[PDB]
Amino acid sequence: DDTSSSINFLTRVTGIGPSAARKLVDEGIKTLEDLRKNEDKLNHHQRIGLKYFEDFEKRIPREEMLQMQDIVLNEVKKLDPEYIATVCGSFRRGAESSGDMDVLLTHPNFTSESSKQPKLLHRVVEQLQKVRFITDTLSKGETKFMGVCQLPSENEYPHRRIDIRLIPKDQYYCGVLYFTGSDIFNKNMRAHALEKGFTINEYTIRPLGVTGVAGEPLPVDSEQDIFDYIQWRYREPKDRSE
Ligand SMILES: [Mn+2]
Repeated sequence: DDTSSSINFLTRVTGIGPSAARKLVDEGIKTLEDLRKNEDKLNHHQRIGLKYFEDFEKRIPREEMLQMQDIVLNEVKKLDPEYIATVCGSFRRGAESSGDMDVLLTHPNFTSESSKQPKLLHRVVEQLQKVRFITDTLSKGETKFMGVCQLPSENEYPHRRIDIRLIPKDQYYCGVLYFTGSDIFNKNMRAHALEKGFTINEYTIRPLGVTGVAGEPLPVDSEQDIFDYIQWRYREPKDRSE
């Protein structure tokens, strides 16, 4: 009803999940100002999302996304040029406007074998905060940071969501691809791959075998390599709609 209408609104809040939205309703929380008068029942996450609800509603225009990409890119370099950083998502794909900033990151020091180098990620983030770019944090793991950011006003920009993922270097390309999408693109590709006797996921590419249940990840030093495994011409990001 006009109330379910409430669970619907809430959920429109980054952090506000359903079961998470649900309870707040049993607490008498329905509208937003309801929320502002009730930070205390909210986590840090939900809290931030509420804090920026509006801005979060806006799309990011590629002119913006661009500068955003320059900043993140030139900072990560100054820390350690052995650092690899790829802004994925629809934008990578030429998209005109984007929802958020999805940053993929890796380092030679870090591989799927190590599995423990928080500092690697942390470091960058820190660097950005210092820069005044990242502005808040919703969540922050050893391998994945999710937060807020904002272009440097010279006078002001909205706050954009931004994500960072630390990927082991030997799994990174499968990753860029995967995070590059579209979803169809991926679906089709995984479908083809299958024909070719290959299994693909956001992490690896693995030859199959009898009965089908098989694997043993092949080496990937670039996206191209994937296309090569399954011997398909290489599609640049743009021609990736499907
Ligand atoms: Mn994202």
